[PDB]
Amino acid sequence: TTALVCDNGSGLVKAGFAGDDAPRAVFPSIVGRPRQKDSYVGDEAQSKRGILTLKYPIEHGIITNWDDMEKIWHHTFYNELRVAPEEHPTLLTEAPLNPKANREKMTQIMFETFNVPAMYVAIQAVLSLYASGRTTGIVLDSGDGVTHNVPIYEGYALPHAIMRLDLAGRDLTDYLMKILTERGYSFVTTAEREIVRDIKEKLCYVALDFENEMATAASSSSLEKSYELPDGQVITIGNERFRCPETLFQPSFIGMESAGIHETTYNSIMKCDIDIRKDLYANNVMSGGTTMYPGIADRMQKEITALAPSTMKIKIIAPPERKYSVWIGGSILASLSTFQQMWITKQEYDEAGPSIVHRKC
Ligand SMILES: Nc1ncnc2c1ncn2[C@@H]1O[C@H](COP(=O)(O)OP(=O)(O)OP(=O)(O)O)[C@@H](O)[C@H]1O
Ligand SMILES: [Ca+2]
Ligand SMILES: [Ca+2]
Repeated sequence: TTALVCDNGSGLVKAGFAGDDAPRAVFPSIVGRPRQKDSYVGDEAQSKRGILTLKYPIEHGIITNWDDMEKIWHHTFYNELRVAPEEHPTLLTEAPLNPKANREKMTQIMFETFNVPAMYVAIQAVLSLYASGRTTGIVLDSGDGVTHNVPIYEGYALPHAIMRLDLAGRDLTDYLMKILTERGYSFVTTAEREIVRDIKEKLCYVALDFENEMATAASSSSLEKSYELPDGQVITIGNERFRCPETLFQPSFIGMESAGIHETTYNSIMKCDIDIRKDLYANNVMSGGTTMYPGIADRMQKEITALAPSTMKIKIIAPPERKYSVWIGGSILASLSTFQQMWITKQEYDEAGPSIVHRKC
């Protein structure tokens, strides 16, 4: 045999076995060292954070710390999945526009450190598209650290048209802390950040129209929701519920001058060959945890419709599984009969070295 699928994100690792419906292990992408054992990984590092210095080896989707990434992978195999990686083909994921040296190092580590019999690296957005049951479309993938638009045709990403936006879930969490503090609460500490992340994931939503929603919130309590803090205090969340994710559509709310996600989607489509643009408009797939806000699909449909030609058929696909669709795509790909010739084998590695990844992946 059974292949392993490891989707390594800025915030969370999603890992499991090809053929499972969902990842067995989902844990924070963190390694902590004493300010016992020599290091801790994942939730244990999080729970023991008070006595550790934490490192986050994936930044904006890119692996930036190889010693700590090795610790994350080792923890995934040995602790979380209870597998010997030398016994399983292993499929890893990577960010769009991942540098060649980076994919080489991933490959080197899998074969030399973990002794895998075979491996493959796939682009996260491409896997998400596969999970949606198609090979052509444009993915908006938004996680904890980065957002990308990735147009894909007949299974392959179109690098010249990929858009990267360094605004994602962590920025939204921080903004929600800020605006709840402005309301008169105080959310400033590291523990309070975790609480506000929960508030964000439970109560936020994307308004179909920002102004209408602000007006409703100003003139009634109909949008207000209660939230109980760990210690039992009950607070009220009002327009913050939709003001937080509104930032995706209007990054200026946090002082970023970037185009919002509807505009980046349009701009990415317009970088592609005119002949495939209708295929992209008709197959906008949302992926990643920061696309989980209720209302986001209807809002994207509205905004893209306003930008596109009047005759254009537009469809937003926002699967309920989209927190884990990258992982699911890896699972179905690794399981597919026609994929089995595509693995990089140990022999292929021994006879080419790490740069085999550019040819095979
Ligand atoms: N229901 C929800 N509503 C809003 N945000 C959510 C929801 N569920 C999870 N998130 C957010 O999604 C992010 C995690 O998503 P994901 O696992 O896709 O990111 P990642 O792969 O770790 O990061 P990246 O793709 O940026 O490298 C977090 O910021 C989390 O708070
Ligand atoms: Ca991700
Ligand atoms: Ca702006």
